[PDB]
Order: sequence, then C-alpha cells, then structure tokens
Amino acid sequence: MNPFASLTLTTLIILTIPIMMSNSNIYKTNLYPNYVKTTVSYAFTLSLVPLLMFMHTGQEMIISNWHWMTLQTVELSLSFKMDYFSVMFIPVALFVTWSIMEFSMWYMHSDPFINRFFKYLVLFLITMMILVTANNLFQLFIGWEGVGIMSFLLIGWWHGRTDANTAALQAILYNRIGDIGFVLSMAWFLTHSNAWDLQQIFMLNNECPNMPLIGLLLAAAGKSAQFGLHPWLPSAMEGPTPVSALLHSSTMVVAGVFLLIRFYPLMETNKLVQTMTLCLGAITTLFTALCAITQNDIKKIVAFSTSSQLGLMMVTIGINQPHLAFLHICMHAFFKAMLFMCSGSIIHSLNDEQDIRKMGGLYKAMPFTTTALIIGSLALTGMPYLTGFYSKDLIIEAVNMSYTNAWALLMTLIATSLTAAYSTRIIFFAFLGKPRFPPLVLINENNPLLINSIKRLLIGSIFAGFIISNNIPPMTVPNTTMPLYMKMTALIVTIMGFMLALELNNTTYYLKFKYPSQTYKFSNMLGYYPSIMHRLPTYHNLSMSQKSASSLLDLIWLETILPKTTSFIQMKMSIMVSNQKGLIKLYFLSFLITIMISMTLFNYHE
Amino acid sequence: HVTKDMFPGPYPKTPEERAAAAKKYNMRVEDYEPYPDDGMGYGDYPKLPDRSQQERDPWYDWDHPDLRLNWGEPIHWDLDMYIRNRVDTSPTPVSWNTMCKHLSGFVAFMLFMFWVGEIYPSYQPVGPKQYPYNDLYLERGGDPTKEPEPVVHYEI
Amino acid sequence: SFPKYKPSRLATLPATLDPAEYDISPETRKAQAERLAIRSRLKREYLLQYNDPNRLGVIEDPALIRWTYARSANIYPNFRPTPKTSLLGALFGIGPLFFWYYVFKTDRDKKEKLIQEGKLDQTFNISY
Amino acid sequence: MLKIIIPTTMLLPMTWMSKHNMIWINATVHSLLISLISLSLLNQLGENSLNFSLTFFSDSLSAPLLVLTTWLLPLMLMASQSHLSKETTTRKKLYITMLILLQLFLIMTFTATELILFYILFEATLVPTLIIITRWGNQTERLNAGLYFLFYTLAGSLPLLVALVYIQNTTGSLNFLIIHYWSHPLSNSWSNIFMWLACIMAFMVKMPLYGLHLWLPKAHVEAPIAGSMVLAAVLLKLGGYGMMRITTILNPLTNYMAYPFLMLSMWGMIMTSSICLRQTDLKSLIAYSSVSHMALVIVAIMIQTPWSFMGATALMIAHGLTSSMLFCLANTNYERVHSRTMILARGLQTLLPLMATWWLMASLTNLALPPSINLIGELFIITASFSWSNITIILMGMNMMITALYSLYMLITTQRGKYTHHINNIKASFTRENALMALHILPLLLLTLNPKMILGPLY
Amino acid sequence: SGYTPDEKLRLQQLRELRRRWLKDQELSPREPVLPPRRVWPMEQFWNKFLQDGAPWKNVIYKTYRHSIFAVTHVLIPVWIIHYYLKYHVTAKPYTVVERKPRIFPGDTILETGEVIPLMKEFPDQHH
Repeated sequence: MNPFASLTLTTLIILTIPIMMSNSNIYKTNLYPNYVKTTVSYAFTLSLVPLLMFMHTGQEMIISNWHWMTLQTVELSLSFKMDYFSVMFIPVALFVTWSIMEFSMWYMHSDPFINRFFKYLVLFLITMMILVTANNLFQLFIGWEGVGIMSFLLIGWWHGRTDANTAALQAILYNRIGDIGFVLSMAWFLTHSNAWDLQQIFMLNNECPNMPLIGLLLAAAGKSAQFGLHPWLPSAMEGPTPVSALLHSSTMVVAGVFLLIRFYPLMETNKLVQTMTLCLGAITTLFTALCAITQNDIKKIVAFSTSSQLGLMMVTIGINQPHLAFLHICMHAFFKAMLFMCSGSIIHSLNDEQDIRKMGGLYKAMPFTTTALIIGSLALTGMPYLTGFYSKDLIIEAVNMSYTNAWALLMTLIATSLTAAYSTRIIFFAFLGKPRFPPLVLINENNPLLINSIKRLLIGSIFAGFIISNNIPPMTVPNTTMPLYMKMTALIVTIMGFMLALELNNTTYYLKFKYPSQTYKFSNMLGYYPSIMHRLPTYHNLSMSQKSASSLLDLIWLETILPKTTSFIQMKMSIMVSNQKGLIKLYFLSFLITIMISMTLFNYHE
Repeated sequence: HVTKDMFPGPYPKTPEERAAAAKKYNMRVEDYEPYPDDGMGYGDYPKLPDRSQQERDPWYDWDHPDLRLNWGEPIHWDLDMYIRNRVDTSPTPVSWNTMCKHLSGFVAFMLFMFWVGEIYPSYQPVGPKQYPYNDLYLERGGDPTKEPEPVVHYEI
Repeated sequence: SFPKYKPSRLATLPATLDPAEYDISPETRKAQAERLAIRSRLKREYLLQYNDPNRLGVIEDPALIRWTYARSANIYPNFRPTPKTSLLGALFGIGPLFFWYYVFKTDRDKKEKLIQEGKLDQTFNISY
Repeated sequence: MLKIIIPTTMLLPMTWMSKHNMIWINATVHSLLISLISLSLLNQLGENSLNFSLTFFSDSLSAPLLVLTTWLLPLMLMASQSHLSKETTTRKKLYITMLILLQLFLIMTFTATELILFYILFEATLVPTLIIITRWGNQTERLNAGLYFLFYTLAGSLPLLVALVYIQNTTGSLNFLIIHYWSHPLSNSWSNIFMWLACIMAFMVKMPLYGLHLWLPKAHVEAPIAGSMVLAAVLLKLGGYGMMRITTILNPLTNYMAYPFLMLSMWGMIMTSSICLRQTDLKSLIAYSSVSHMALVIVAIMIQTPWSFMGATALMIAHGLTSSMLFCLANTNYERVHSRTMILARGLQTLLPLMATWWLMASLTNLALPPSINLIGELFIITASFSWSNITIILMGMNMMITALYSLYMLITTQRGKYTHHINNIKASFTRENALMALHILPLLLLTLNPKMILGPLY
Repeated sequence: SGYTPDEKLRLQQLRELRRRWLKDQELSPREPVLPPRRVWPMEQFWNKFLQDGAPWKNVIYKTYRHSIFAVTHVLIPVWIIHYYLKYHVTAKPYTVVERKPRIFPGDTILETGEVIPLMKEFPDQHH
C-alpha cells in the first residue's frame, strides 16, 4: 500500500542480506567489506524517503506484519514503530555507520579477519535497528541484548589479550545489572497493563507508578553508562577504533536514553522518577567530565566525553524534554563519531600510539585531521550555528529556565565548562607544540577512504543541526524570554573552560615541577571508583562463592546432614548387629529374654 | 606418573610430615606453611601469599605466559579468583583507605547536595503556565458528562 | 618524608616499599639461592619434556592435579565440625533461607490482606 | 503410542543381529527414523488430550518431551561411538541396548495414563542409567556417583509409592483423567501435609531441589558422555513433568507447603550459580548450572500459574538441548586432553574455530539470550514470580546476572587467551563432532519460530 | 656486567638458527599453488571485455555492478515486501495502522470534499 511501510521495512531487510551472503563466496574474498559498506550506503539512501514523507506531512505508522504467538489474552507479534524517532534515527545511524565502514576499510585493512569484523559491524547495526524500531517490549529486549552481545564480541575483538576479554565481560556485567531493571519493567507492564506493545502501555498508564519507571531508569543507566554503572564505557575502548566510534560513542550507548525517550508519556506523569533521572544525569556528566581533563589516552578522553554527553541527555530527559534529548542524540552522533575517526587517524599515523603526551606538532603534519578535529570539538563545545548548537544550547537554556534541582543545574553548568576544558586538552597536546613521537615519521593521512568518511561526517558536523532543526515540526514550546545573562550562559561557561584550560596547559611549558595534588589524583584515577568497586565486591563475591557456596555448604554440610550421617548410622548399626561371639549360650540366653518379654510387658499372652 | 603419595594430604602435625609436605609441593620447608587446622578442609595445601597474578613479573619467561605460572610450581588455592581477568590486589599510588575515604566522601557530598537542591530548588520568577478549557479537562481525559469546576484565567 | 602508603588486602605493599628488601641477611641470600635452585630444577624438568621431538600430548603437571584435588576431593576428608564451621554453616546455609522466607511471607500476607479488603487494584491484571 | 514404542523395541533385535561394524550406522538411522515419527505427536488439541488407549495418552506437556527423548537417542549414539571404539562387539551392543531400554522406558513414562504405571516406568529408568554410569564411566568415582544417584532417587521415590497406593485405596483410581475430573480439595492436617510431602519429594530430589542435589555433580560428571547427555536432558525433566501431573491433587495445600521449597530453590539458584563461578572442572561447572535452571522450574511449578507452567515447560525443553550441547562440547576437549580441568586447555579458538563458534552458541543459549526459548521460559517464569511477589525480581535478576557471568567466564577461559604451549595434540574437529553440535543447535533455534510447540498444555 | 662468553656464544648460535628459520618462512614464486576452478559465463564476458579496464569500461563495469546490486538487493526485496504488505499483512485488521494526518483550518478533505472552516479572527497582537 503506502510506500512508507514498504520502504521502512526494506531499509531493515537489506541490512540482513550480506549476513546471509556471509557464507556464499564473497565472504571468502576481499570484496566483502566493500560489499557490506555498499549495502549500508544503499540502505541509508533508501531510508531518506520515509524521512522525507515524515518531513512533508508527519507520516507515522506501526506495522504488525507477523503474528508470533498468543498467550491467552496477550498477542506477541513482530511490530515495528515507524514514528518520528525511528524514521529520524535510522538515517542518522546508517550515515554514521556508512562512514565508519569506509573508515574501517582503511584502518582495519591489515586485519586478517576483516570480513568477520565487517560482518560483526553489520550484525550490531541490525540489532540496533531492531532495538530502535521495536513497537513492543519483547522486540526491544531482543534489540537490547543483541546490541549487548555484539558489543561483547567487538570489545574483545583481540581475544588473545586479557584486558580486552576483561573489558568485554565488564560491559556484559554492567549491562546485566541494567537488564535486571529492564526485565522488572517488562514484568510490571505485563502484570498491570497486560501488554508489552507501546500503544496499550501508554493507554493504561495515564498515571504510571514508580516501579516500572525505576526499572526503565535502571536499564537506561546500565546501557548509557550512567554514574554507578559508568566504568564499562571507557574500558570499552579495548575494541578497535571503528568499534569505539560506531558502538560506544555515537550509536549503541544512546540506547538507554532512547529507551527513556520511548516511554516519555509515562515519565511525563511521574515527578519522582523525573528527578531521579535528572540528578543521575547531572552527577554522571559532572564526574565524567572531571575525569577527562586529566586523561592522557586520547580514546579515554573521548570516551569520558561520550559519557558526559549521555549524562547531559539524561539531564534533558529529566526536565521533561524528550525531543530535545533525541535531537541531541542525532547531533552528537555526527561529531562524536567523527572525533573518534580523527583520533584513529592520529593513532594509525603514529604506529598505534594513543598517549597524547607522545603526540604534538600534528597541526601541520596532519592538516585535514586537524581541520576535522577542530570543527568536531567546536561542534561538541556548542559553538553557535554548528551541529551541537541546535540541541545543546537549547538544553542549557531549558535547564536554566526550569523548576529544577539547584545542584543538578550547577553541576551541568560546571560540566559544560569542563567539556571545553578537555577539548582544549586534546587539541593542545595532540596538535599544538612540538613533535614528541619517535623520530621515524610515518605521518600519512592521504587515503581516500579516511579522507572521504571523515569529510562526510565533517559536513554533517557543520550543517546537520540547521537542516534537522528546520525540518522537524515543533515538538515543544520555545523559551522566548529569558535574561541576557541566562541566554549567554552556555557560551560564557564554555569560554571560561576554554580560557582556564589554556592557562593551565600553557603552564606545563614552565620550568617548574610540583608533585600532584589530591584533586588531580581523584580526577586522574577516575574517583577511585574502579579501584574500589572492581576489587571489593568481586573479591567478596568470588571468595564467598568458593568458601561458603561450594566448600562449606555443598562439599561439607550438605554432605554431613543427609548422606554422610545416615551412612555412618547404618555402618554403626551394622557393626553392632553383625559382630557376634558365635556362642550358642548367648543366643539362647537372648532367646530366654525374648520369650519372657513376649509373656510379660509386651501384652501378647493377654 | 602421579602416585598416591604425590596428592594433598591432611594437615601436618609433626615437623617431619611438614617437611615431607614442603617436599611434595616443591617448596623449601622454611617457606612452606599450611592453612590453620580449623576444620575447613584445607589439609596440607600450602598457604601462599594472597597475591594476584597481575602482581607477577611480566618480563619473566613463564611456562604459561598468560597466567604467569611455571610448570610444577605450587598453585595458589585462589588461582581462579586471582587471574588477570579477575580480582586484582596490585599496589596502588594512593593507599586503599584514602581512596575509600575520597570516593565515599565525594558520593556522600553529591547525595547531600542533591537533597539540598531538592529542598532549595531553582526556578524562574513566573506564575503558573495557563491552559484554556479548564486546564484542558477533556483533552486530558476528563469525564465528558461530569462538568469540571471552571478554571478561569484573566488578562492581567 | 612524605605521606605513607598504607597497604591493604586489595591494594598490597609494593616491593620497593617493603623494609625486608633492605635488611638482607646471609641466610636470606641462601634462601633466595635455594628458591632459585628449586625453580631452575622445575624449569629444566619442564623444558626437557617440552622440547622433546618424540613427545605428543600434554605434559602432565603434578601441581595442577594437586590444586584440583585439594579444591574438590580433599576437603571433606579434612573438614571437622568445630564452633567456627558449625556457626558459619548455620549462618550461611539457614540464615538466608529464613530471612527470605520472612521477607516474602510478610510481603504476601500484606498483599492478601489488601486483596481481601479490595484495597489492591488489579484493573487490567488478567494474565497471571 | 505403539507406532512409537514398537519401532523402539525393534531397535534391540536389529542392534543384536547387525554386523559388528554396522552397529552405529543401523542404530543411528533407525533412531532418527523413530524421532521423525514422534513429531506427529505435536499435533495437539486445544482442550482435550490425545487419549489413544486406556494405558497411553499424550498432551502438549509430554509431546515435546517425547520428541526430545527420541531426538537425544541418535545424538547419544554419535557421541558414544568415539570413546567406545576399542570396546568389544558384545559390549557395544550392550551399551546400545542400555540406551534403547532407557529411551523405551522414558517414552512409556511420559505417556502412562496411570500414576502407578508412571511410577514403575520412571523407576525403571534407574537401571540402564545406573548400569551406564557404573560400567562405562571412566573414573573410580563413578561407583560412588552411582550409589548417590540410586539412593537419593530411591529415598525420594519409595514414600511416593506408598502415597500413590494410599490414594488409589481412598479415591479408587490413579488414572490421570479421573484424578483431574474428580479432584478434591486437600484439607489442612498433618495427614494431608505428609501426603503432600510424599507426593512431592521424589520429584523434588529428581529435579533436583537445592539441598537434595549432591548426587547430580557426581553422576553427571562421572558418567560417560551419553549418560551425562540423558541425565541432564531428559532425566531431570521427569521430576518436573511428574510434579506438574501430581499437583492437581495437592491444592490448596500447595499454597503454604511450597514456601520452604520456593525459598530453597530461589536462594539455591543463586548459590549454585555462584558455585559455577569457581568450578575448576568444566563438566562439574556444566553439571552445576543445571541446578539453577531446574530451581527456576521448581519455582514455576510451585506457584501454579498458567504463565509459570508455560515457562517451566519451555525452560525444561531448552535446558535439555543446551545442557546436552554443553556436555558434548566439553567431551570433545576431554577426548583430546584426557582431562576435565578447565584451565588445562586454553585459547582454543585459534585452534578450533568452528568449535569455538559452537561454544559461543551454547554459551549464548545458556545465557538465555532473547528470543531463544531459554529466554522465553525464564522470562515467563520471572513474570509469574513477579506477580506472586514483587520481591522475587531481586533474586531472579541476581541469578540471571550470575548466569551471564559464569557462562561467559567459561567461554573466555576455554576459548580465548593464549593456547597452552605444551598441548600439541589438538587435532582438527571431526565431521562427527561438528554434526553433533549442529544437530544440538539447529532445532533449538528453529523452535523460536514455533514457540507454542514447547509451551505446554496451558498455552 | 654484560654477557658471559657462554651466554654470548649461545645467543649467537640461537641467533643464527632463528635467522635461518625466519628466512625459511618466505614463500617461493610458485607458492601458494592454487587448485583449478571454473568461470561462469556472466564473469566470462568480463575477462574478454574488462581485460583492458579502460575509463569508459570502468564506468560500464561499475554500472553493471551497481545495477545488478540495485535489482538484487533493493528491487527484489522491495517487490517481496510490497507484495507481502499489500496482499497478506493488510488482509488482516489493524496490522498496519497509520496515525491520521493532522487537519488544519481551511483544509479540504479529499474523501468527502468538505472544506475545514478557517479559524476565527486573531485578536490582532502586533509586534
């Protein structure tokens, strides 16, 4: 019927074709990575038509094509929600992964299993599309968990490395803590609303109580690496740089805040849960931005930046601005993925060196990487009329103007200063100054794949905010009247962060040396959260799991109580009964006792 | 190959079977020390320093380089918990108690200030936002038969 | 000096901070030499089998077998019922069971009391 | 049921009359043919059961179990013929005879219309199982394992026999249909409390309930591979199936009699999942994971909801397939390095790539990754438990977290890292082993397309 | 203080052996030897046409590749999906339900033909 449905579906189906072909003949040749990148580009081009139809008239639909099973009164079907969020996020994600695959064709060129790497990228993309388009909670869970396992397999891509496997299992662990809340919300919605599809859930929950929303918040805090379940995202940098850029910076890690956006009608009607997510986002953004300003690994700095941006998304959700959060997801994807590709360009040019202390002088040696990184950091810091200005600046405006927790407002403003600070750190150490890398200069960014993918996301990072802001309908009411000092708040704080970081960075040129303060130690060692929480709870869990769970109970007391004591009693009785003198005399004396007892107290003869 | 005499036994009571236990586990007698005999079933298994495998020398040529283990040498009772995929006991720049104090103080201070900002919220100097038709009584799902109590806004 | 580093169970004392590394007696030297000799004997024994062209399979490791036997089959032959083991067994085996029974029983009695007076709303609970 | 039972019986004369070198070929071919025939039992009715004769009937609960048994027999045969290659012709025929006898007993157990006939057939499964474990197991520990398994089961089962004959004397029938249609409420008295305990404890020890489970690590570890396959896949399910059948005469006594068992299983799933995190024996870790899934099945049966029963049925099917797959995967490494120690052979993905893929699939199914039927069963049970009491979500979420941790830990330690330097006998995976894993994994995933086939009669 | 004579000698001997081993890892020009294979007629037209690889031939090779990819990965799947939705999925109620279009004052309804009335006169706020 209406081409919208067929095109929205076909965009998803084409993704799976290179997976079915991953055993035919092309998967054995060197044409497979280009093949899958080409189908991703074609899927992006196809997905624009649903986007254009929505842009014109707001075409939205839900499609329930295949009935899977009915559970008495609960019908579970393959249902796709082709709404604004789906038809806007699909083209953005497809564009970003198109750039990432073209980048990987250069960055992972020497990987002996590059075909399997590209296949894993397509599998993750397919699972994320399932996550995003899912119209019921079971299908959403399928996308959620497939995304999680794809992240596990891509973080531990180099599986001979202990730290990579540890990081992959750590991601699984934190996301399972979040999955507890996800399954809690599924159980609650089944029990109370008799549905996992979004339509009836929104229908029967005009006043949604705390428990399902707290479960959804737990799942979101797990997936988006909020404070408490945050450490796995920076450790996910163990994956290859394309894995970081695709999954853990731009597309996959926004699944949690996207989960919260998908249930915004429910979150709208619960002030307590709104305050909880607002405060969690505030602490996440502040703490993660604090960690980044002292990190020396470029990928670690960008990962902490991604965590800070996810915290900001949580903040704007917590002030009842879900569409602002979605806009920020779409805007952030462009320049965050592009920033990670710039970092990967530097790393590849510097022979897998990732320390900014060994970087320097790359402003001129890598002119295009420099231009791209500078534009991306300007977009990140909310420079006016770039891509980040059309979401982040409005977010700061809304948080300043709302009835909010005062501490959360202060923390998000301070984190807005700190993002400029860590962008300054990246630029100052990687590009400015003098070369600090080994003398054998291998700097070479002249590759069409690298240049072209970074270029596409560069044009996105410049113009995407203006194009998307003016083409979506107004899904909110604007803040037209605020004080001038409040209108320029974001610019003023980011300028303050820029200037203070520049002052501090320039001091490192002075011929003075002082041992670090305790605040530096708190920031650089990440608040000691991994040092404490990866050693104490795991040690106690594993120590108990041996000492009390296995030895004490199973091997000792569960043995002692039923089988061992019973066997001992039987053996003792056997010894008492069996060991006899073999004397006629004793046997017949016992016979006299038995005969007398039968004719006496044992009332038989009477 | 591995006879009955090569297996772990009960806790050594006298110093000659303690030396025999040290010999069985390929240790010096002065280095061998069993777990205390408290009824927990440790037997004569040596109680080695509770040091993670991450604390072993990475530049040495181990027979098992990943586990940082040498063939025939006594395995710690807690090897599968102290592998490098797991609990790390490595010395830190800042001491453990100081890290605990700083992390806990940070978290407690943040929680307290969040509560304070809840009881001292930030807002703008505006009256409530006004909606027509009795604050959208019908649009919000009000019963279309029962008449709402009029909510009237005024040109100030 | 400088602020002291305090070792812990999970953040131990580094070797360079250990006073014993700086007061070394001749008997400590002899102990180190004997440790090196034991380690060299084990290393030589392993490398002889390892580099053998006519060995196929796994070099059986007595330390590994001792470790796996101590953790499984040697525990009950050497367990004794003492006040520590009995207190710990009662606390960890029976304690959580009655704790969870109390929690769940209290919750379900509250639920049933709500149901009896109809104070629990189940407007759309038709799946159980 | 005779069109299923008689072909299975005909496996014995065919096995004993075939050539010495056609034993495995003939048994595999005709057991697969019997499994094809058993699929027609999945054509079930919405309301009634398939009541063939006075002595055998089939419904949506027992049909997937029958299919699982008939499918397990050929996979058993493929798993066994490697380690039994050096055995004599007569002894191979005796092993095949034991497997056929076990399958025949299981087939009649799941279709017996009468409770006492079910009891005899479910007790008969002990004999070939015990013979397999104690005669063809590898270690000296197989004897003690056999004694534990035998006497745990019998101490459970004999009071059930007494209770069944008492019920027949007081009610007049042990017929399942009559028992359902003439159901009397069970009053609150010591007599009825002990009747409940007698009716329940045999199935409790069979599943096994946490605290009554110490036979299972011994038996599933010491047994030969086919024995472990059946013990994990079909023999544990006898307790769940019997509990589902017999709980129709235990109401409303089950409302409060289940509290100790609900507590035991809800905490013991945590306890045994934690034990898996520290198991140094691969086969023992796989054996210990069965206790947690069966604890979930115990909770589901004890709370007595349609969703709980659906989840328990699906979980039993999925666990059978997955646990047998995991045992086979461990056995393939055992047959190479002749040891069950898990950290002996590390970094196996760079030596056996497709076997590493099979390992990843098995771990993912043990993870209960959606939309697998493992996840369907677990999620249905979790939702029913949440309705039963919201606080159950803490323990079940903890359990799924720990399950993820130990499953992926086993995967990482066996498949990932650096290969062991001195192990130079990891030969390439045989076609037989790869086919074994494929025949484990393919029907598991196909069931996701038609999940109602394993959702039981309450679907 | 440096290598002992024994250490130096053993290191140089192991060095010679290792260098001989590493030189021996090099492939010969014949290596690897490939087994025979068959060429399909679709690709048989390309070793006779694209054997030159001219710029005008590169454009047509990319055109053939892109047209085949477009039909086999876009046109056939969209055909199957459109058929599925148009004749099976939408043959059941409420399967594809579309949010109705917003309707504004002035609007003419296609189906009935009615004209939506224009809003009342604005109170005329002037900027």
